[PDB]
Amino acid sequence: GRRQGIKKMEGHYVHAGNIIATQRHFRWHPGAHVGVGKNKCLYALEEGIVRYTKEVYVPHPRNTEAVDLITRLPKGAVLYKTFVHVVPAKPEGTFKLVAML
Amino acid sequence: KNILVRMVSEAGTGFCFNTKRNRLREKLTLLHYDPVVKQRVLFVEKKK
Amino acid sequence: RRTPPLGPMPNSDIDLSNLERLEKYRSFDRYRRRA
Amino acid sequence: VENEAVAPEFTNRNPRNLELLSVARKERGWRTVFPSREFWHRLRVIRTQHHVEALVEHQNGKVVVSASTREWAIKKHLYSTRNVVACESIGRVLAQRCLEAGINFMVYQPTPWEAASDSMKRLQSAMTEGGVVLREPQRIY
RNA sequence: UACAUGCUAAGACUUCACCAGUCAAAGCGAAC
RNA sequence: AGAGUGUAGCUUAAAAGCACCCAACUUACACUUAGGAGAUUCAAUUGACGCUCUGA
Repeated sequence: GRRQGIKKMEGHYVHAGNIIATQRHFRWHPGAHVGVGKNKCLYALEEGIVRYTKEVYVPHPRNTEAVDLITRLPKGAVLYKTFVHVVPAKPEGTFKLVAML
Repeated sequence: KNILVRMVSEAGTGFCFNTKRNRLREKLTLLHYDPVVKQRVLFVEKKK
Repeated sequence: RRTPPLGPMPNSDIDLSNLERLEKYRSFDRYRRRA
Repeated sequence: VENEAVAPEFTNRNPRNLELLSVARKERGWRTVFPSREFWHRLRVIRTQHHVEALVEHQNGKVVVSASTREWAIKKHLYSTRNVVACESIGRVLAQRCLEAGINFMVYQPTPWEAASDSMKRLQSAMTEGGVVLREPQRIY
C-alpha cells in the first residue's frame, strides 16, 4: 500500500505548504494556488479552503503528446479534468498607523 | 562500465565533489560552483 | 450506486458512431479558441 | 485636535493598490495547463480573419484597455486591417492607451509559433517603445 | 538527461510502530 | 397566376465570426507564416426587384 490519495477533502482549511494529494499519475491537476512537486504531489501555496472543480483542459503547446492528442479530437470534443484550488482566506496584509510624524 | 570519481577545485582549494564517468571516455573536467570563494570554477579529477 | 447527470453531459450531442466522417481538430489554436 | 483623528486601520479600496505595491497575490498554480494565471494584467492578441484585437485584462477577466481594428477612429487609416502594419498600429495605439490608464507592466504569453510570428515581434516592439514593460514585477512576500 | 543533482527555510505526507523515507512556499545565491 | 421569401457559402452575428483562395515548409495532406476578395435587392414597418414551390 503506497498510501496515496486525497489528504485534504473539499471545504477543509489548509495552511501554506500543506500537501493536498499524492498521486502516481495526474489524477488531479493543480488549480489556483496549488503547486506541484517532482512526485506530482499537490501542495498548497496559500492559506484557505480546498475546492475541487471540473475545468477545460488546454495543455501546453510544448507538451507534444497532449498537443497531438488534442489535435486528434473531433470538432465536437472538449477535454475536461479535475482541478484542485485553494481559496485564500486571510487578506495578504493591512495598513496600520505606525507613527504620527 | 562507470566509475565513481572525485574532482578537486582549482580555486577555493580544499573543495571537492564526486560524480560518475565512463571507463573509456577522456579525463573529466567540469565547471562547478564552490562556496569557498562562492563562485563558479573548474574541477579536474584526481582519484577514481 | 449511480446517479444520473443533472444537465447535459459534455460531449453528448456530438457523440456519433461515425467518428471517421466528422472533421477533426487540425490545429491546437482552434481547440484553444473553443476551449 | 479634532482634525487629527485617524483610524488605526487604513482602508484603501483601490483595486490596484496592492498590485501597484507588488504585494497582491497572483494565482501561482496551474502548472499543467496553458496559459499561466500568475500575472496581474495580461496582454491578449486576438488575430481573426478580418481584424486584429489587442486586449489588456486583469486576472478576473475584466477587460481594462482594448485596441481594435473594428473601430472607426483607427480602421479608416489602414489599407488592410489584418497584416503586420495593422499589428504594429494596434500595438502602438494600445501602448498609448495603456500609459494613460496607468498600466506600465503586463504579461504576454503567446504560443511558440505565435512568438515566432514577425507580426507579433512588431506588436511587442511597438508596445515596448510605447513605454509598456511586457514583464510583470515580482511579488513581494 | 543534467552539472546551482548549490545554500538555507515556513508548512505537510508516509507502507499501520521505529529506523528510515518523500514534497515544498518564502529567502540567499544563480539561469533566464 | 398564386404562395414562401431575401445579409459574400452558413449563421434565433449586430456591417461580425467561421467558412474560402493564392504564395512559403510539406511527396503530399495537415500545422504554421505572410498576402486576397467579399456582401443586409431598390424605394418609401410597407410596396415593387431576384430566387424556390404549387398551376396552365
